[PDB]
Amino acid sequence: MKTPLTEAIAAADLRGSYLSNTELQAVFGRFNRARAGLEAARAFANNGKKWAEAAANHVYQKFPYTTQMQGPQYASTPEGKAKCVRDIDHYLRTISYCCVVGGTGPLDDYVVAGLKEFNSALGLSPSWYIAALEFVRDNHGLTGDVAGEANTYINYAINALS
Amino acid sequence: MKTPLTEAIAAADLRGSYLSNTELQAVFGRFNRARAGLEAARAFANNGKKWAEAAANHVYQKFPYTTQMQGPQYASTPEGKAKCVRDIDHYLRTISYCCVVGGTGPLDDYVVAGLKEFNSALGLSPSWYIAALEFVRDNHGLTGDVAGEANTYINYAINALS
Amino acid sequence: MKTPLTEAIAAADLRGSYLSNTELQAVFGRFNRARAGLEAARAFANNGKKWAEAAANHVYQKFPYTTQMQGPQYASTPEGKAKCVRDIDHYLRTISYCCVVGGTGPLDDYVVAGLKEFNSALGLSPSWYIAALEFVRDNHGLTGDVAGEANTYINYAINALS
Amino acid sequence: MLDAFSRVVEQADKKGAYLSNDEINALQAIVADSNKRLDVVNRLTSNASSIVANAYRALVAERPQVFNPGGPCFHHRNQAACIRDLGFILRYVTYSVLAGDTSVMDDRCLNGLRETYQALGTPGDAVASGIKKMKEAALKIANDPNGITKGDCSQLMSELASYFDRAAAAVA
Amino acid sequence: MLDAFSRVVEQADKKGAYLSNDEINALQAIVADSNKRLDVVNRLTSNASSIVANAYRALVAERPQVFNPGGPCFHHRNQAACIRDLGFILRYVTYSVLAGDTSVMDDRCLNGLRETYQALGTPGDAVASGIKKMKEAALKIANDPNGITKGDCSQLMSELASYFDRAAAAVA
Amino acid sequence: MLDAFSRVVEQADKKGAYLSNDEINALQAIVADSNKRLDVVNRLTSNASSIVANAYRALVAERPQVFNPGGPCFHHRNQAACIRDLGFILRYVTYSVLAGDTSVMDDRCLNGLRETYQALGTPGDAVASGIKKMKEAALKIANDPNGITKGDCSQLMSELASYFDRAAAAVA
Ligand SMILES: *[C@H](C)C1/C(=C/c2[nH]c(/C=C3N=C(/C=C4\NC(=O)C(CC)=C4C)C(C)=C\3CCC(=O)O)c(CCC(=O)O)c2C)NC(=O)C1C
Ligand SMILES: *[C@H](C)C1/C(=C/c2[nH]c(/C=C3N=C(/C=C4\NC(=O)C(CC)=C4C)C(C)=C\3CCC(=O)O)c(CCC(=O)O)c2C)NC(=O)C1C
Ligand SMILES: *[C@H](C)C1/C(=C/c2[nH]c(/C=C3N=C(/C=C4\NC(=O)C(CC)=C4C)C(C)=C\3CCC(=O)O)c(CCC(=O)O)c2C)NC(=O)C1C
Ligand SMILES: *[C@H](C)[C@H]1/C(=C/c2[nH]c(/C=C3N=C(/C=C4/NC(=O)C(CC)=C4C)C(C)=C\3CCC(=O)O)c(CCC(=O)O)c2C)NC(=O)[C@@H]1C
Ligand SMILES: *[C@H](C)[C@H]1/C(=C/c2[nH]c(/C=C3N=C(/C=C4/NC(=O)C(CC)=C4C)C(C)=C\3CCC(=O)O)c(CCC(=O)O)c2C)NC(=O)[C@@H]1C
Ligand SMILES: *[C@H](C)[C@H]1/C(=C/c2[nH]c(/C=C3N=C(/C=C4/NC(=O)C(CC)=C4C)C(C)=C\3CCC(=O)O)c(CCC(=O)O)c2C)NC(=O)[C@@H]1C
Ligand SMILES: *[C@H](C)[C@H]1/C(=C/c2[nH]c(/C=C3N=C(/C=C4\NC(=O)C(CC)=C4C)C(C)=C\3CCC(=O)O)c(CCC(=O)O)c2C)NC(=O)[C@@H]1C
Ligand SMILES: *[C@H](C)[C@H]1/C(=C/c2[nH]c(/C=C3N=C(/C=C4\NC(=O)C(CC)=C4C)C(C)=C\3CCC(=O)O)c(CCC(=O)O)c2C)NC(=O)[C@@H]1C
Ligand SMILES: *[C@H](C)[C@H]1/C(=C/c2[nH]c(/C=C3N=C(/C=C4\NC(=O)C(CC)=C4C)C(C)=C\3CCC(=O)O)c(CCC(=O)O)c2C)NC(=O)[C@@H]1C
Repeated sequence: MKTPLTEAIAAADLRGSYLSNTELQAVFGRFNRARAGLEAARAFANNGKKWAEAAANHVYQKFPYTTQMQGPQYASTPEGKAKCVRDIDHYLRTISYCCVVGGTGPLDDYVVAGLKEFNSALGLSPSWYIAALEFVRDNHGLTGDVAGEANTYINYAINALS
Repeated sequence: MKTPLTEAIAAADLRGSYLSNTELQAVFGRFNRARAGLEAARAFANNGKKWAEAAANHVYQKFPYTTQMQGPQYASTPEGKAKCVRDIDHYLRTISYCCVVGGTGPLDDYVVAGLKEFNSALGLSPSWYIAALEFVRDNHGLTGDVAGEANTYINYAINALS
Repeated sequence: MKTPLTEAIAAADLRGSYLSNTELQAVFGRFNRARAGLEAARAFANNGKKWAEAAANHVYQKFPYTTQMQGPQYASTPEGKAKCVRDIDHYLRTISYCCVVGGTGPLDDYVVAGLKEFNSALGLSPSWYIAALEFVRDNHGLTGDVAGEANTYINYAINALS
Repeated sequence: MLDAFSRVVEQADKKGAYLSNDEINALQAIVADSNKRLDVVNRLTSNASSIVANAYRALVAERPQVFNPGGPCFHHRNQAACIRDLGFILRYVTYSVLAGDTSVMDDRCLNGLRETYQALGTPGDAVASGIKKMKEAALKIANDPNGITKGDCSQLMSELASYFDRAAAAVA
Repeated sequence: MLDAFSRVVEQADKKGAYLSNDEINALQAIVADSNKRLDVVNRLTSNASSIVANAYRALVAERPQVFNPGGPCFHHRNQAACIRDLGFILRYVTYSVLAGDTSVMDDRCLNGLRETYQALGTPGDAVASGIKKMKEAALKIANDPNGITKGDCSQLMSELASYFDRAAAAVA
Repeated sequence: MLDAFSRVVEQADKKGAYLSNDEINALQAIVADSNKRLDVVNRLTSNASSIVANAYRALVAERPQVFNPGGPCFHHRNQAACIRDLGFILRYVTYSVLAGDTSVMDDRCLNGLRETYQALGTPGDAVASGIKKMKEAALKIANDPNGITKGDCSQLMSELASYFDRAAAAVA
């Protein structure tokens, strides 16, 4: 996909040459954050499946109509809510991947490309997701650098959905 | 080939969408003439092989040199005249096809594309054909709408040969 | 490759037509020099392997460092000098080919394309070759027309190496 | 590209014969039920999105694994790609109805679709079951008695059925 | 693209040898009959159209079905296409005579001509019989004693014959 | 294109699981020896030309016939082409070291290299012996104790060895 390492290799390749210092110093900077990022991924790996339900609920408070209105694509039924918690998870799981890779790559190919084309066709609304994501943003309660890297990718996701 | 229906499908396809009203109303107009056109095709189907000889003769009056001058590509011989009546036929038969299809399609692909490149290489002259075609134009004696549609395609042919 | 005949065929082909007079007169001029050129090729065929050593030596006088400096790509060793005489030969042999063909073709594809890319990578210097070539230029002692054609291609080679 | 009229002309020119009487009558028939034909074409167009969306939903409920992690259709990029494709089938089936000939669909769309899907790790039989489901909804919309002049557009339906099946057959 | 001189050089460079004496004599020979060679080249050019037109006429009279309804060559689009192609053969045969090498014809023209014609429903053997007929007229024009200095351009003829045959052989 | 981190993520997403603890530890390890990794990458870059030039020289001395008249590598056009190619191998091996994944090399470079070389009359096994020799010099430069902080970049070497071998294996 698209990691900062990969981005650097593509640049060099298009010129058919080895890495320039600027791109070298650029990559050397990657490894200086890898620890922080990985530490974020470890946090999601554990208390992340839970952050899912937490959001699944909060979103029902902002949008009550989702849990009531006879849903062909709504969480009205108990089986529909089961999917809403799975969807929240996927976003989180994908975001964690970004902390590991150290870039937008995962989000870019797994959930960003072709996002709206799909949603606005199956009747799902971006607002439900955007909201439930902000929840985990504040609530996760991550330290600072591990939180610095974790939050960075959450906002990027919130951006694309807007 | 190229029928008005087909033309409409190509338009829509190039946009990767369904038919626009303008193209819909356009097609709906096709079927409102189909009866007339088909009625022309029926007339040619019958007294058309005869319209062939009729023209084969008239053309000999306008161009006597075609039936005399030692012909390598002239109707001088009786075997050469046999081809002149076949050639007239093909034009007619192709024109009838246009009334069925409701467009220039048949003429465009069966006799128009690569017309002059060939003729002006084998020594055949457009003037012989243009003349013998005008003959059947007036002589066929078609009613009015059946004649309206029939004549429309004959002139188009006369045009391309000029 | 690229002979004057060939050049003329390529021109005509790009237009999809037969040869124009200008190109015809152009080719007819080729055969009026073929004898001279071939006579040059015959001279090289014989006393050419000798013109090789002759130059191999002269070049050592202009560049003594080539026959001394511990050579990874120098004629310092007796085995390295053996290659210098082979390299001189190849140039000559290729040049003779040009007199036969009547154009730059041979030089263009056998030794010109990718010349410097290689040399300035393996540490060989154009100056050694340019010099040893000028030697055979003057020394060969060819008549005049046979010499006219022979010299023409030697200079072209000297040009590309500069 | 060839339409119903163009096809018959095509066959007549191969034998170098003027369109026989019976063939003019065959087409006269087509011109007769033309208004019904276009009705069908128009209804599918209007309900396009509705048709495709449900066919997808029915399919996911059928083979749910295909769209979850690991599946050949996971990730939005893919999800939307699959929908897009079903939309393609319907669109060309429609062109086929309007033309009365199946050529457009064959060349422009079904041409090398089996190989593409195959050498791309797509289930194929799952696409066929998607065209099948899309086809049910299509028939029910096009045949709805409400809003149209009461009549018999039976043949038109049998001819619609054929196109979809021809599609599903070419990828499975 | 390779010409007569370029070819011999090509073979000499593979063995890394200066052109032997005998090879210089082989070419000296070619230079000798050069004026005759160009005469041949020029005559075919001038009578180009004449040659191609008749070869067509002779062929239609031979296999008339090929050009009537149903045939692989019906319709002006096709008719003119066939003529165009025969014109192509002659043109490249000419280049081959001027060059004294058959390379140009092989790559630029005969390269994949057999497959093209095959996967396009063209008779192939009929094209060979067309190149054959074109070849007769070509020989008769190029060898016409009238208008040229009297001499023996026998070898030149045998070498012309070879090119045409090489063509017809590659498509049949 | 995929890198070491991207690859592990790739496999985790196929099973739809968050990166397990052990996998975070696997990568933590990679981040640990990163400075050593880049050292290796940088040294190969600097000695690029030197490496390629000698590997060529060693090879010509090995199979001298390959580069003399008749050989698949005669003429400057070719000679320089071969060097260029060896330069390509090293360059992509380097990208592979920096990435810690071998993907880049596989797609962008080794993809259809065996067929290209084959249907082009290139020896293939001779290219493998050229990658082999290039590999020796590469290891000796990258491992030179002089000028770098004394440590153990053993694993890094075993991982460099693997890339070159993977290359030579794909063309022989
Ligand atoms: C939760 C905010 C609410 C819930 C949403 C909802 N979603 C679906 C169905 C789908 N969800 C997805 C999600 C993904 N699949 C992917 O591969 C990715 C990228 C990794 C995502 C985000 C998809 C593809 C579907 C369609 C197929 C499926 O059903 O799984 C439903 C079911 C309703 C329907 O079939 O249309 C629901 C209900 N509903 C709410 O009201 C929420 C607040
Ligand atoms: C009639 C006006 C006169 C006659 C003309 C004439 N034509 C030919 C030979 C050919 N006629 C055709 C016609 C077609 N073939 C097609 O496929 C189509 C499109 C559907 C057409 C119009 C062709 C292709 C030929 C060439 C091959 C053939 O001989 O059939 C001849 C024969 C002379 C010759 O071989 O050149 C003649 C005489 N001659 C007149 O003087 C007319 C007034
Ligand atoms: C002579 C001026 C001196 C000598 C030069 C020298 N050259 C090499 C090695 C090579 N020579 C060639 C030459 C060609 N091969 C070709 O195919 C062509 C085009 C037809 C040419 C001109 C090549 C390719 C090489 C490299 C491979 C090989 O070794 O044969 C050497 C050997 C040193 C080395 O390996 O780098 C030398 C010494 N040296 C002098 O100092 C001269 C004055
Ligand atoms: C068969 C699918 C259903 C059915 C159809 C049916 N259609 C007609 C007649 C018409 N259809 C028309 C179509 C168009 N196309 C347009 O662009 C357009 C707006 C400008 C229309 C209305 C059309 C113009 C007619 C004629 C007027 C009309 O009655 O609408 C008929 C009647 C018989 C006929 O073929 O003329 C039927 C029966 N009937 C069914 O039972 C099926 C559900
Ligand atoms: C063999 C095909 C026939 C034949 C040819 C023949 N040709 C010559 C000599 C010449 N041919 C010339 C050709 C060109 N090329 C031009 O562009 C051009 C106009 C500028 C000409 C005239 C040419 C210049 C000559 C020399 C002068 C001349 O006599 O025309 C000859 C004579 C012997 C020779 O090879 O020189 C012959 C015999 N002779 C035949 O019997 C064949 C029919
Ligand atoms: C293994 C191949 C050899 C070896 C390497 C080794 N490297 C270090 C530590 C560093 N490597 C650095 C690399 C870069 N990258 C740059 O862009 C750059 C200039 C800005 C440098 C210097 C780097 C910055 C360090 C840290 C500081 C330093 O000591 O150079 C070490 C020490 C242990 C460690 O991994 O940190 C080693 C041992 N040691 C060997 O024995 C091999 C020959
Ligand atoms: C949905 C029912 C199923 C499904 C479909 C799917 N399609 C693709 C990607 C492609 N689809 C096509 C087909 C066409 N492209 C066209 O332009 C046309 C009209 C002529 C057709 C018929 C092509 C060419 C591709 C590849 C290029 C592209 O993506 O546009 C995918 C993606 C497969 C992948 O992982 O790359 C999928 C998944 N997938 C399913 O699971 C359903 C069964
Ligand atoms: C005439 C003797 C016979 C005949 C020929 C014929 N040719 C085509 C169409 C093509 N011919 C070629 C060949 C070439 N194109 C080139 O540019 C060159 C020079 C390198 C050659 C040799 C090609 C490529 C085509 C296809 C593309 C095109 O039309 O230009 C046809 C048409 C076949 C059809 O129905 O599409 C025909 C008929 N046909 C005969 O019956 C004669 C035996
Ligand atoms: C040198 C060790 C050996 C050798 C190599 C050689 N290569 C060519 C020509 C080509 N090499 C490639 C390969 C690539 N092109 C690329 O862009 C990339 C990166 C993805 C690769 C790996 C290709 C495609 C060609 C053909 C096109 C071109 O020349 O650029 C040649 C020339 C063969 C010929 O005679 O045409 C040679 C000789 N030759 C040897 O003898 C060594 C064993």
